[PDB]
Amino acid sequence: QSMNINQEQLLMFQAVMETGSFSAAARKLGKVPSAVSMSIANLEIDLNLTLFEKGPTAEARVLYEKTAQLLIEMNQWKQHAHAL
Amino acid sequence: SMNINQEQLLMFQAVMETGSFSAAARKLGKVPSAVSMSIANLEIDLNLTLFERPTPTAEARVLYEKTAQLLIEMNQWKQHAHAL
Repeated sequence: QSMNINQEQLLMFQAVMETGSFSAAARKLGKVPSAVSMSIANLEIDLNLTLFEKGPTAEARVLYEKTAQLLIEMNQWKQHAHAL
Repeated sequence: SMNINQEQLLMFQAVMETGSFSAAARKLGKVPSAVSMSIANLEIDLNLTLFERPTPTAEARVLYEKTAQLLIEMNQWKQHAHAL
């Protein structure tokens, strides 16, 4: 299930973390809020982790820290792959 | 390059390392035609031919090298996720 997580989900997680809402994160990434919501929901299912609390940001969603290092490598991977 | 998934990369590495779609499928507990289609999807995403008939291209061998580096980080992230 954690196998299923794609780059797009992590990019949307990082934007919500940063901008504080699904609405702001959609604004930042040029996506629509439906997309961010659906993606985060799928990410929470894949990880089996609740990432955001209307009470909103999990204890466990400090996973944004570790996602930052992986996002570096994902973008570096893309560049090597495009230059083949 | 696209925002493509981890499963696809794990599948690519197993074909590189076992030399066949079915051995890769066997190793990962996946269906062989699922492995083949995932690899085909990656070839379209990268606009690269990765295998011939399955023998890697020169581009695939270099891609294996870049992918092993990203795989180090994907593993750390998943361990951190499974730990929460």
